This record gives sequence, structure tokens and C-alpha cells, in this order.
Amino acid sequence: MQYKLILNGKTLKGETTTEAVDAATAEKVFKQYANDNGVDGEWCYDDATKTFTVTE
Ligand SMILES: *SCC1=CC(C)(C)N(O)C1(C)C
Repeated sequence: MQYKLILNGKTLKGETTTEAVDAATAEKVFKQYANDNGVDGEWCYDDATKTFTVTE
């Protein structure tokens, strides 16, 4: 499935996507994406829109 990440950081704001078999796996990918891009924040996930947010 295609999942979306919305980053709401102090400096980084944007959207990206990944393909994963379940939300747990997507979450791993996006937590790494956020960290790799210097973001350390508060997470939310709506399976009804396959969308994660990370907000600082
Ligand atoms: S908890 C904040 C949040 C993120 C997102 C998945 C986009 N949502 O629908 C709400 C607004 C609940």
C-alpha cells in the first residue's frame, strides 16, 4: 500500500510517500526519513487516509 508522510518541522515542511505492506512497516520507514532529515517530533496516523504526520 502507498502511505503518505506530512512533515511539520521547525525547519522542514513537506510531503513524501512510501510503499509498505502494513502501517507498522510504513511507520519504520517514515521515522527513519524524519530522523535522517533532522526532525524529532510528535506523530499521528490516520489509516483512513494512509497518512502519517510528524510535528515539532
Ligand atoms: S493527530 C493529527 C492528525 C494527523 C492526521 C493523520 C492528518 N489527522 O487526520 C489528524 C488531523 C488527526
